[PDB]
Amino acid sequence: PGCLLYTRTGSAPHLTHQTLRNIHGVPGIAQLTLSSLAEHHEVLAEYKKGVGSFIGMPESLFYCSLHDPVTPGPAGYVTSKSVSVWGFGGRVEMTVSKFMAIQEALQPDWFQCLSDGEASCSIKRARKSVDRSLLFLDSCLRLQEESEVLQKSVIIGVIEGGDVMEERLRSARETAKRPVGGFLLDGFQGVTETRLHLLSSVTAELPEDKPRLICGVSRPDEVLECIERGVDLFESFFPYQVTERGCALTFTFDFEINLKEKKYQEDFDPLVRGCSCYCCKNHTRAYIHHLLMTNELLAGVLLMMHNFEHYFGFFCSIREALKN
Amino acid sequence: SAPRIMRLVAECSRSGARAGELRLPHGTVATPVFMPVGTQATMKGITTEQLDSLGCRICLGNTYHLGLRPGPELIRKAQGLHGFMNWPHNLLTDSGGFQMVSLFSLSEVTEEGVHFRSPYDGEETLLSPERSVEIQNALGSDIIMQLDHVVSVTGPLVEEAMHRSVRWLDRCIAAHKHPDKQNLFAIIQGGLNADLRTTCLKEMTKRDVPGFAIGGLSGGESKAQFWKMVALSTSMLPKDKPRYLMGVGYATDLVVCVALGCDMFDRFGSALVPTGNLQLKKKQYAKDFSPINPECPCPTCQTHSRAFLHALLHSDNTTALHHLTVHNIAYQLQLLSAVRSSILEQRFPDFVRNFMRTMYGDHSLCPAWAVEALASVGIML
RNA sequence: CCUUCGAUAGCUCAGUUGGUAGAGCGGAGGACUGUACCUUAGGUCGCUGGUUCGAAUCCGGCUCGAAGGACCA
Ligand SMILES: Nc1nc2cc[nH]c2c(=O)[nH]1
Repeated sequence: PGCLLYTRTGSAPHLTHQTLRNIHGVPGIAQLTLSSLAEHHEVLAEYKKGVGSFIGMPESLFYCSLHDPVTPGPAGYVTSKSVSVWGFGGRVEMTVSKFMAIQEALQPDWFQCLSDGEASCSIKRARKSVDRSLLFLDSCLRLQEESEVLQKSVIIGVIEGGDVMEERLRSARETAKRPVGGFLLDGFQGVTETRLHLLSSVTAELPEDKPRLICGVSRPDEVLECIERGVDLFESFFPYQVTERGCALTFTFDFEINLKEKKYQEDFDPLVRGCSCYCCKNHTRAYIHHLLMTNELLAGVLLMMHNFEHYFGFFCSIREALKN
Repeated sequence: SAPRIMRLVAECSRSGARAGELRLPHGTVATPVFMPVGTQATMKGITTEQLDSLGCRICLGNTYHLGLRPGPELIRKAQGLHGFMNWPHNLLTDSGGFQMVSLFSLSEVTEEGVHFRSPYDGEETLLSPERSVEIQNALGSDIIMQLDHVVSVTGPLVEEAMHRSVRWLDRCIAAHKHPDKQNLFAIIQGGLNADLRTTCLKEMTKRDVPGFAIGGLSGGESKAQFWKMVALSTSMLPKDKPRYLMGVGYATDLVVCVALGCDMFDRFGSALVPTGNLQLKKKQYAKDFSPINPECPCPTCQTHSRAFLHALLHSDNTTALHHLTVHNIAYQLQLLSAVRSSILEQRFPDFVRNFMRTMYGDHSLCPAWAVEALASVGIML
């Protein structure tokens, strides 16, 4: 399997470059929400030497995804020649060629193609949706074969269809035949058993030479169910939600606690015993409780370090679990 | 005759600027030195390793701020402030008083102490000098401060404040039995006038407290009368005792106060450059790919640029706020190192001319107070 | 080919009982001189045409759509 380092506008949330160097287990590929990279495309259009040197992380590979999974979107707002991106920029009329200019400026290693048909959030309308989602991939493959560094960049395909069985089946079948690097599963936001066996059939319909991705699914038990149903890569927007509400994850990978209860203000133990993050290494849980009481900006950083360390350690554990 | 905590091997010729070493129970601090406030450092999210990486040696604390929460008894149980915010070096605790929190949030002042309150309505207490020194014994710091009567403010109220500070220093000395584990400083009051201030200086030079501190100045301070008070105070005191100063953070204020003999000085999003303050919210150099200062050894310049933090400043706000604030503290530390290194090279008139012309363009554009004080101490620009 | 609905700050939307515009997420200016943030700009409300003193609000049509039967599978 695998995970993507969830970055909001270049760097990790509440983490600087030195503090990212403090985190253990950061992947070599970093997710970039394309919505936060609207004006960044202009800056990189007249920066002209890549985004890795721009943000200060050129040694890592990059991935661009259109949807920030913290703000995924409604039951349907996407169009079938454009994808609106939830975040800070890219609503009206984002063409495939606009995406071509964006990926030329960013120069990502991988990039997610566009999509339509969010109704899973009947037959013939899903046929139209799937045909348009193939029109996107055809346009991307036509406009990708031109430039050499863009020829070094890799298309990732999108599977659509909705809750319908046969239409998403034929979406997988007729989207597989294109010469594409990888695949995405879309419209699977929470979870029901209907989408579960739809996933089970559709990932069985796709060839086994390509990676599978998904959006809007990061809670660990749905991660385990999608791993056993056929998804390779996941986003990491769940520990951001854990830290945003002021909680800290506690489940042993190898659930969570709200520190605003008064019972932990005497303990000298860290949040997780034996945790190798910075917060558990030096600080105590009483101080985290204390600074959450006064609502300052430091416990967000310490907790955010702890949640990333725990959550990427969970991904390390599930990579090693299927390895054995 | 207490042993002196300060030693000096540095004497400028054209000026009276000084540079020396202070021994404290967690290390040695080079005078002059700047001190980031611990409340705003904890508020702006710089961790322990990021603040220690710049080379800082003194941080700051308050009696009130830990007394309200998490409680003096919990802090005393854990030997709090050095194992709590995890500051491995020495720290100076401000005793507090009539700060920006005042009678809109304070309470009645009686002889025994000053009553402190909280948004917690049941948390109202009476901060007595014995109470304050008990709390500051519970904090376990390295330089404790006697309880102050801060004024901005002129009149007989300042005379009452300085007399009451003399009496409260007597109460503080007679209260605690730690003259050797921790060092107690004495706040010299006097407001904006020099006669009651002068007899106050005489009064606690009769007292044998190891440290002296000028207080009650910043907030409504005019810089000419400021440097005049600093000069007369530093002339009055013996040269083997340190002179803490309050509320000095700007660069020219700091360096000219070093020229007069000081040794201590002490919302994010604005960087500090050798040409001054550079607010990084500016869209005027949002396309600049150079570092903030090409000579600054802070990690922000050497790894990042200006365009990247311009993008990051409000999007993921916490990380860019961290970057900006650690750059500011690194700049202040490098400025102190430059001033001390120039003074040890006996180049300080030339150095003050040099950076004066650097961050002011020419001697004609400089403020009158810096030129006036440097000419008075004996340095021409 | 037909039926219903959407297009609003850079982004999500409210506002649709018609009053040209707000909230949040994002930007910009300042203050940070011993700490229980302030101020401010930006959006021809997709296009075309119409009613009306007046549209974002209502609509014929176009583009980009979404749902559904699909002129075609
Ligand atoms: N120690 C100390 N701090 C402050 C902060 C404002 N005024 C003062 C003062 O006079 N003394």
